[PDB]
Amino acid sequence: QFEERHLKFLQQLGKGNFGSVEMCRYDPLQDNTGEVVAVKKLQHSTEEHLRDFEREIEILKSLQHDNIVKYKGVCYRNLKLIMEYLPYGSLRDYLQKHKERIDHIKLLQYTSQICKGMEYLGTKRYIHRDLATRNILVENENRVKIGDFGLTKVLPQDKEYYKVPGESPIFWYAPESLTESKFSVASDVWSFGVVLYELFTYIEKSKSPPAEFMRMIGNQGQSIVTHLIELLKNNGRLPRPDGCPDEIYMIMTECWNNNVNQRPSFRDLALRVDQIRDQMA
Amino acid sequence: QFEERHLKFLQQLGKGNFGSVEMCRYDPLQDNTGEVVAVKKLQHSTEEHLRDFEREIEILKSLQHDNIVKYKGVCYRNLKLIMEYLPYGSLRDYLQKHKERIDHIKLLQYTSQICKGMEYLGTKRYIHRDLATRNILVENENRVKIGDFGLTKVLPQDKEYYKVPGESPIFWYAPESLTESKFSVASDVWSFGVVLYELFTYIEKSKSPPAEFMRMIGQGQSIVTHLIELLKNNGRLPRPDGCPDEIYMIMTECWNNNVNQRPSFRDLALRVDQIRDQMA
Ligand SMILES: Cc1cnc(Nc2cnn(C)c2)nc1-c1cnn([C@H](CC#N)C2CCCC2)c1
Ligand SMILES: Cc1cnc(Nc2cnn(C)c2)nc1-c1cnn([C@H](CC#N)C2CCCC2)c1
Repeated sequence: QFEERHLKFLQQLGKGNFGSVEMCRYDPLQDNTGEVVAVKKLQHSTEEHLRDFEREIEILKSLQHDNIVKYKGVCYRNLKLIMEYLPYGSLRDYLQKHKERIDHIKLLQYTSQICKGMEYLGTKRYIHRDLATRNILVENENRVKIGDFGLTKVLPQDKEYYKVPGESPIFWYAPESLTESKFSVASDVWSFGVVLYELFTYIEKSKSPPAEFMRMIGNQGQSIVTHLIELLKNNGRLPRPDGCPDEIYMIMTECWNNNVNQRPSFRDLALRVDQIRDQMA
Repeated sequence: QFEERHLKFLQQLGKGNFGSVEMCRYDPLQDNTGEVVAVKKLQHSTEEHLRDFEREIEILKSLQHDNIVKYKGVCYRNLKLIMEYLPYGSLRDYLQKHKERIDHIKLLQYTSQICKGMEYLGTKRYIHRDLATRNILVENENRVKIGDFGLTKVLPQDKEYYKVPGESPIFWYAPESLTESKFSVASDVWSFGVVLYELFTYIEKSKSPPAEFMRMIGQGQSIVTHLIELLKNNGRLPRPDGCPDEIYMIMTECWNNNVNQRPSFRDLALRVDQIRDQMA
């Protein structure tokens, strides 16, 4: 599909999860005028990592949706995934930099697009396992997409969960992810609640999930994951962001229910968010 | 390393396993004087088949041994594996055509070189899974090599077997390959016994493994099912006419139901070399 000799490195866009994304120009005519693209590649490659990356590529190839980064092709352990280039970058850095120009209505537009991306994911029985503002990308002021599927897994044909590791974003994890490594649509719903908290805290570092959970845990001879599991069991939850509307915080608190089956659906979350936004406007 | 524009098709050498090998000349100076080579390519290309072929290429790249066809390079999915050209072709067809000029001593020379190729494979924790006279190639009257690695697999770091499956040469398969799809050095040893039977039957069609097993099978059920029952009951290929006792004894030990009672390729190498030395 894409040749390596025509792939012109421009700058580093993201790194992590044994992977990196690079802004490249595909210039097969050598004029400096080709199309800018995103190139994901493996770091510390292993046959195991390469197998996961091949599955990642196939997962994104099956996805066509306005709120999911667009698969373009592949370039032939030097395997590279080629995607569209979203110019405004991660929502996390975009919100942190443009917060003064972003009101609650815009946050709901972002939240609505994430839900619709997750609902679509639902229809293919895919679990993201990494839903966070750092894995969401800004295309334009009116459009966000989910931009990485490095931990995404296909549910088995006979189960509603996948059991899975390495370093993990424990402050976004559902109780049953922490204790039994069980990942489900309902675990993505719990993480979407943390994404809503991130958006309404405007990525303020003092208020970040790791900051708030660490203050609640205290400053023992035990692991942070151990303390966090106890805090979640005792109904320890992230606080209401300053000025967060009650209907939005109510949505967060329902996403963070200990019972998997009492968590809302992404379809219900879509509808609720769209209507709250309609009310505000 | 190799460009397609300089790859000149000459003749078809082999086809099978969703793959084909072609005799090509690499003529970059366009004089018809370049080096003749073997080019393997995929047929019914599937990303999965492409992934298997990429691993096959890497497997052959890691192999350098007198009794293993030489990796030369790759040509870019139209991804093509380039190997040396062995001019006398597959041992199966060579033996079938030259049997009147080939005595038991020569069969032992062929058998010895296969064992040494398989032992080398052993050292890399590779299992061939397709050991047969059709995957052996003749370079000269004194040298043979294993020529295809289309089904070859790297053992996991923590296990002595690999569990795998399309159309398969069931009449070369070990009981535990048929029943549980388990492949091992010991499964390659079982197949080596069938290769020894092929060589000593001089590839006579009336005596082929599929011929003999089919006569023994005689239904209601699948051939694979009958074959599993025949092997469980100690149904085995017969002694080739004229096959020395030591050679047949080597076959019967290779075809032990118990994986761990099968000889090693190092033991088989030594035994074959000495029997050839005794025959002079
Ligand atoms: C896929 C993609 C497409 N366009 C852009 N555009 C961009 C980025 N920065 N700017 C200024 C402009 N970025 C990415 C991109 C970078 N990182 N990611 C992953 C996280 C997410 N989503 C990382 C890759 C390594 C692991 C997670 C996606
Ligand atoms: C790799 C190779 C190198 N040189 C030659 N020389 C040759 C062949 N015929 N003659 C007259 C001369 N042949 C091959 C060759 C052809 N087929 N194979 C595989 C089976 C085996 N071993 C096939 C490939 C597709 C499925 C298995 C190797």
